[PDB]
Amino acid sequence: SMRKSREYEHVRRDLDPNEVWEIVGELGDGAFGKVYKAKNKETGALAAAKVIETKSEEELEDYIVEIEILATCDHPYIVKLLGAYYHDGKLWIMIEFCPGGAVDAIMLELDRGLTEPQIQVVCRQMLEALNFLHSKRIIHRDLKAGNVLMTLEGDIRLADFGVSAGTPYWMAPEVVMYDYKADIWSLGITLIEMAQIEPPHHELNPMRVLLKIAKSDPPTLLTPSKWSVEFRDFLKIALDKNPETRPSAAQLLEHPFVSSITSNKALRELVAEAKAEV
Ligand SMILES: CN1CCN(C(=O)c2cccc(NC(=O)Nc3ccc(N(C)c4ccnc(Nc5ccc(CS(C)(=O)=O)cc5)n4)cc3)c2)CC1
Ligand SMILES: [Cl-]
Ligand SMILES: [Cl-]
Ligand SMILES: [Cl-]
Ligand SMILES: [Cl-]
Repeated sequence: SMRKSREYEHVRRDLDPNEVWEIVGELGDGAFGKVYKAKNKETGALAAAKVIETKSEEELEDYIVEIEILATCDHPYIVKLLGAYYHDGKLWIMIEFCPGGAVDAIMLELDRGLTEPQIQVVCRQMLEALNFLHSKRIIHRDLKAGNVLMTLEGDIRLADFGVSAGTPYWMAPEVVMYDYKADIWSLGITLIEMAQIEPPHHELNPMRVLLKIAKSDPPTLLTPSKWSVEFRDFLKIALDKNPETRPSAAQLLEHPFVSSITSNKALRELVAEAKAEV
């Protein structure tokens, strides 16, 4: 019969990752597996290792397609794939360690939302990340505060996949009832999440969230007077229920809320603060 290649440039087989990487801690433990912190035995370089016991060869294949997609995302605000291993029934995904951790974990630690200037840098950097992915025909499909990882320098790295610190709060109304516009809606939801710690409809019975997205007007900030006219306008247009009229990432990058954002300082200070509290 016609057959598929199992040779991929970014997946190495029959090599024990544990000969190359030392596990020095745990960063997360999701439904798909643990994420470890790892240190390279030869160089001391740091990585996140996401480790999955893949059941089916179909599953393995789906994941590897995603790894190979990530391998082509060379952008300064997207996590950097080192590479992957498949060993002993375990798929290891190695990413360049972002030591600041995830924005929502930072919010929960400090028990507060981001200032608007912090939200401005994250929004700006996310849109650049998105504009890049969409132009390579990549839909992210997984945007939320839990996917925004932080470096010490104060830049984001957008994670292809992440876990909140799974009710689908960020789902686009078109998907509720595959196109780049759905990522824009989820960005909008993510910004409210960063403004208010929790995304809209956090209080509801999770069984009602999708219903509520479908029937409701788009969500708005809870205390509008706390936020600039720019920010409220950005949300208004990003959170358009009609994907046709919803603006692209390219169009959003020219919105006054982010068009002038050139410095990461606001965010750099947030990571510094969260570093002292731990
Ligand atoms: C829909 N399905 C579900 C099943 N599915 C997959 O499973 C899947 C399939 C193929 C590819 C991938 N890609 C990845 O797995 N990428 C990846 C992305 C990010 C990281 N992490 C977590 C990284 C990366 C870098 N740095 C950190 N720093 C860090 C430091 C400290 C703290 C702690 S704190 C301070 O408390 O927040 C946390 C983090 N974490 C690891 C791996 C996933 C595919 C789609
Ligand atoms: Cl590697
Ligand atoms: Cl409802
Ligand atoms: Cl405006
Ligand atoms: Cl688009």
